[PDB]
Parts: sequence; C-alpha cells; structure tokens
Amino acid sequence: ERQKVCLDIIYKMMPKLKPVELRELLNPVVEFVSHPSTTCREQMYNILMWIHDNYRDPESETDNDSQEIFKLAKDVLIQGLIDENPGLQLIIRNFWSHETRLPSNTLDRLLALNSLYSPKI
Repeated sequence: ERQKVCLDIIYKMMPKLKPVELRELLNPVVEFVSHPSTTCREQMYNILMWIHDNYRDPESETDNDSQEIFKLAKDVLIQGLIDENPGLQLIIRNFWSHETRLPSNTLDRLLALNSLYSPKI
C-alpha cells in the first residue's frame, strides 16, 4: 500500500517535473517490474505509458534525459509483454498494438517489431 500510494503521488505530480527530476525518479519505479502485488505494477506501467507518449520527442533531441528516460521507459514497457498476469499483460499488449505506436502496413509493423526486441525478452 505504501508503494502504491507512492506510485500515485508520482503519477499525479509527473506532468510537472523537468527531465532532470523525472530521470532520478524513473530508477526505483522501473525497479517495479519484478514486483509482486499486480496493482503496484499496474501503476508503474501506467505512469510509464505517459512517460512514453509524452517523451517520444518527435525529432527534437534537445535533451539527453528526454531521450535517455524514453529509452529506459521503452525498455521496461516492452519488458511487460511477458507479464505474469493476464489483463495487465493484455493492457500492455493493447498499449503497444494501438495505432501510432506500432504501424499497420504489416511491412513497417514487421520492421517495427524488431525495435521492441529488448533481449530481456
């Protein structure tokens, strides 16, 4: 419960931090991939979808953190397709399979599935 409320106070305060702070916060939240208590893990993934969608940086490259944390977020959000809980794994599957995160020509989707290799899976 402490960790779930912590992840809540870090989800609500998150669209105010600057990448310098979000970087130092992103370590012990992505440390939640090996967690029991699927609710805290769903909060982790649920802040990481935000961190992913609002940090894609569509060809800006202005900040090292604003692409390093996107690297780490991508790493842990593709590390969730193998989640040992249906539904939650289904949520991550739907997150990835929606338009504009994996394409749908089945050619560029094929070339894009390589981008989510991430050895860990």
